[PDB]
Amino acid sequence: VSETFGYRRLEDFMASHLDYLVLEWLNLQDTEYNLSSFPFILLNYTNIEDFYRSCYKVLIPHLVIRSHFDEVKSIANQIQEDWKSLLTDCFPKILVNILPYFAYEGTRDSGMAQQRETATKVYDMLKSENLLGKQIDHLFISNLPEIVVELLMTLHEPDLDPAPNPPHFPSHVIKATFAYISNCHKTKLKSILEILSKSPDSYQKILLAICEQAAETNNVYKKHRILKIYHLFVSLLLKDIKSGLGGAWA
Amino acid sequence: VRSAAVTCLKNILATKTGHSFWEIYKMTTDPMLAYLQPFRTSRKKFLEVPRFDKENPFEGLDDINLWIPLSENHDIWIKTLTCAFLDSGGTKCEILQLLKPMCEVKTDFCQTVLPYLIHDILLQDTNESWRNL
Repeated sequence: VSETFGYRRLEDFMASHLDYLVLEWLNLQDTEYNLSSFPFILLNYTNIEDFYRSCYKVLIPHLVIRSHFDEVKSIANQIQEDWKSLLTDCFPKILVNILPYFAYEGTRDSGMAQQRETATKVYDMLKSENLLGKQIDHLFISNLPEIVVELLMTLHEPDLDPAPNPPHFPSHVIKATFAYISNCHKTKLKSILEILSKSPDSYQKILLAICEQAAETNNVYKKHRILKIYHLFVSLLLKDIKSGLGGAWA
Repeated sequence: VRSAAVTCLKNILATKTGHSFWEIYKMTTDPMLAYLQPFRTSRKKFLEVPRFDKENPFEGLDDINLWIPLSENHDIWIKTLTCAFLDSGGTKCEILQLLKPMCEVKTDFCQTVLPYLIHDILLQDTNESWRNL
């Protein structure tokens, strides 16, 4: 199947859907259905530790949003790596799980309000001293293009095309999340592109990050979705041509 | 290639030689200055390019097979020769040290940069060991 689709290796095709597989596996919420029981043999990884090493960047955010911090701690001390570093490396993927639910009409319905509630609970919980709460703001400010790219990649506008990985939001929700991020800033500016303009090289990174994932894939639908994300970002950039993008406009 | 070029541009502009180049070159009108504005940054301390002292700086280059493999593969030959010149400690110019990632991805860049590496090697040559080799 992977050879027919065009992936040079089975690992690439299988990891293209790994986030959806992990979320669907955890959605069963049964005692026998656990991350350890996940069939890593479908991947070429021989043992569970290799699977953890190769996919922690995907598995950790799901455990964090589902509040199984004991599970990620267990993964950390079996993988023989810094638990602090493991939690830090996956920060943008977790942020695109908590942040977007604040800025879109909370408590509008009983359905989507619980996502807001659990996101707020989790975010307030990592603010404690034991977790990243001491330098959470510094980690937020330090690599802002990462959150921007990961938030952009969740774009999905409802035609007759496959849906992306499970966390996906419409464009207006992404813009609301950007507005909330800018508002939550200490100086409280109206536009995210202002703080993005503090480091002019950031525009270089984001445009590359959208470009890179555009070139790695060969599926037409995924390429079209990435092109739509690119169009959204470029339109947002052009909307702030009045003041210039910190000397990086050319 | 784009990512390697961006990394090399940042590294070169960060060093003292890049700053000194910018002081002279900013007077002239050129689109390249406009393109390179975002990558440049102002820092209190200049970028430091590490110097490693090889026990024998000549063992990497004193290989006849390295100079003439000639197995109908020009690209890997030129890449290996440029890399062998770069990984030796003979090179003294700092901006030449930062050209390895872009050399690894482009053969034309290796061909362009090899004469400069040889010239820099011979410029710092003492007792004519490098010249003889």
